[PDB]
Amino acid sequence: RHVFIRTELSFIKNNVPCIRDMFFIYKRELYNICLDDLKGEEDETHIYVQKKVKDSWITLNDLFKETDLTGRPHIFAYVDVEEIIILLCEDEEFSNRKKDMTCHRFYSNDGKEYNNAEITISDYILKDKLLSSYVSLPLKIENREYFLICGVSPYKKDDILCMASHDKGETWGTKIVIKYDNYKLGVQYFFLRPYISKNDLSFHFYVGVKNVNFIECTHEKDLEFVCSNRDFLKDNKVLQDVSTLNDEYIVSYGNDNNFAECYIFFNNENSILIKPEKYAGCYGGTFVKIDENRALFIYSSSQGIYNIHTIYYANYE
Amino acid sequence: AVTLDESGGGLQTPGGALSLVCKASGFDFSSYAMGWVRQAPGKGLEYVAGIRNDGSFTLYTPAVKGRATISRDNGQSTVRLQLNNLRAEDTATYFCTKSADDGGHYSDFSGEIDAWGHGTEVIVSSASTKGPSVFPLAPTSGGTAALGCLVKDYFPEPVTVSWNSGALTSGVHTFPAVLQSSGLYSLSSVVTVPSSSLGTQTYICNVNHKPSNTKVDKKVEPK
Amino acid sequence: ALTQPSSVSANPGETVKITCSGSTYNYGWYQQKSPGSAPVTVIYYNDKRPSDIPSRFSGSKSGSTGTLTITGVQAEDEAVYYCGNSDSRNVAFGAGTTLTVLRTVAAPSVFIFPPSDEQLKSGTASVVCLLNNFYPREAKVQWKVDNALQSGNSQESVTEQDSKDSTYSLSSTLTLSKADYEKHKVYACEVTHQGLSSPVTKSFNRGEC
Ligand SMILES: [Ca+2]
Ligand SMILES: [Ca+2]
Repeated sequence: RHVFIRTELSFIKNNVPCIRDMFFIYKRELYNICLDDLKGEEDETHIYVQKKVKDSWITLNDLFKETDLTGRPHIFAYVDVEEIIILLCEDEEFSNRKKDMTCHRFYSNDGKEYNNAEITISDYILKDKLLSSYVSLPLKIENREYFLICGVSPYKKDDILCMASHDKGETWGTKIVIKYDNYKLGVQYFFLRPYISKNDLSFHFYVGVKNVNFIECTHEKDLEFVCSNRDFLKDNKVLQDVSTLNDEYIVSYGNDNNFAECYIFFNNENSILIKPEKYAGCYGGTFVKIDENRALFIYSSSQGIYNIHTIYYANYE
Repeated sequence: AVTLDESGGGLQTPGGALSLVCKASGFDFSSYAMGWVRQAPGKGLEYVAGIRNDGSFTLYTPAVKGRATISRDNGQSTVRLQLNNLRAEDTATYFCTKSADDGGHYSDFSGEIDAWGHGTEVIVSSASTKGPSVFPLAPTSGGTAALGCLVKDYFPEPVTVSWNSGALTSGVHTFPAVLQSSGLYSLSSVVTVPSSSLGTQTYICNVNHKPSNTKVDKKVEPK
Repeated sequence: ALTQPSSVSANPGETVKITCSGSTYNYGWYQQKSPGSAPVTVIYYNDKRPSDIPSRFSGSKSGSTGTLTITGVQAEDEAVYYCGNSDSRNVAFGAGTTLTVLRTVAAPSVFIFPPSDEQLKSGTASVVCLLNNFYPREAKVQWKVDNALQSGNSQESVTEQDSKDSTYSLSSTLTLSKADYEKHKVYACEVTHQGLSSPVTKSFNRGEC
């Protein structure tokens, strides 16, 4: 009866050629955990915490220089009310996987200075699982908040498996079981990241080209969750990303797997078109939820240039 | 039984290049980070170059940065160190080393080494190779007598000295060579024999200088 | 930098502690009894001991310091130890800490060797002095030609400390021209050491015997 949609395109420059970006909202502001690992005679590996200011990315800290890691780690960032918890884990090759996992933890309560200490998850739960980096937040389960590190099986029991920490990332002793009955043999999962919205657990992952899949989980008992596929398939459109605005899903799509244009659907009703022809596509377009009625759609059309679409959506019946 | 056999070292031309090779065995080569450590004359240990288990990460000391390449063949269980544009500062004993980890952390390279090679001397010099001159050290009396060999004016290191073709073992002392002002090394090997066994037993030192291909056996006899 | 003491001394039976600082990461401890002679890992990964190393050797790490502990130190442990670790994303080793385990003082038996005829016909002359099975390593060899104190014409060298009895042996070499050798008659080697009450002089007269 009353629907409002407002979109704003903007451009942010970046002096660092990040291999991968990792956006996060802290105190209503945009940040990025930038991995800089460009191969060269004088190029070193860095992991920068950056902050979007005006039309630029401001480099604040380099977390890698405070660690002992030689190469690219798995980054798991957990954001609370005013806290930031970043873990840089050693990417151990499947064949040469040792029984314990060494991570370098970082804690901050201002978004400026970080305490750092190396941690070791002894006899860790995800030895037989593949990990992928993501930004996340607390999940409340038995009147208790947990950070989650989830892995996936490569290709009979527990394809998805999570490690949890109720002490702000100090110890990863807790084991959260995930029951996905539509698991398949002969297929592989990739880039599995949990999507947490209003204390509901969901997962965004690739299946394989690779196709995005989205599952919705419900808490069964103890630390077990039962998940089922959430169909977002659209004919002549390729599923890209899922987020929630106004207690409803907002879903992004590509025209084909080349991503000349991107479509954003609101509650599977209204849609907006993202055409990357103002300056070259929308590959890797990712949602960044700011609040219940505000969110961002970010992609990098060219090297160092960030197209940030700011989306406002509401129903005022 | 982990074994790290080093090769490809010795006398090198200043400005030229070297190719050290460490053939490993007795462990799963593909799992661990390997590296080279060197020790200059009278100096301590300096880490030269390191390489991840899968060869996807390398590291180099500033003194070799720009003129070095550490590579590995997990299929042949080998680690190679190339050192281009050699300097007199690279004259040292080089050691192949095995780390107790994959090399995913910098402390794996020099804080987790669990196997050391015997070492290979590398001399970066423009001097010519010279065979030694072996002189006897004749056995002055008590219950025990000392006799020996003086291995003088050779270059470069090393020299191997045995007694009676490996038969004589206890009481032998091969002293570390000294570098003379001439730029040539001089060494001595002594052995303590019974004061009675003089004149009855024959004592011969077997000196072998592999760089000049000189093998000299010298019969030390008293008077 | 990685920092460890230059030296540490101990009496046999005591507990020894060598500390290395500068890194918050994994410490390694390497024993080398002789330069050029390959190190032996005593402890690696802070506190891991290879099976073939004696149980007296232990490792520890507190804060940004690693400590090597030898409980009931033996005479054989006298060696230079190097710590290994990363130093701000740089692979590194400390300067070495030379440990000395004070076993009983043993005085050297001294031998003197005249130059061979073979060397003399060649043109040079080398008189050798041998100091055998002594402790501690520290000794002074003084050469005298016709009672005249020689200087700048000799070089000495010590063997690796014996694995079994923990003694040393030193070889000093006096080099003279064949002409200078034949000018003088009495060649002496004077040995000053802790074990001895007074310098032992071993000598010979050229052409004798
Ligand atoms: Ca590792
Ligand atoms: Ca390690």
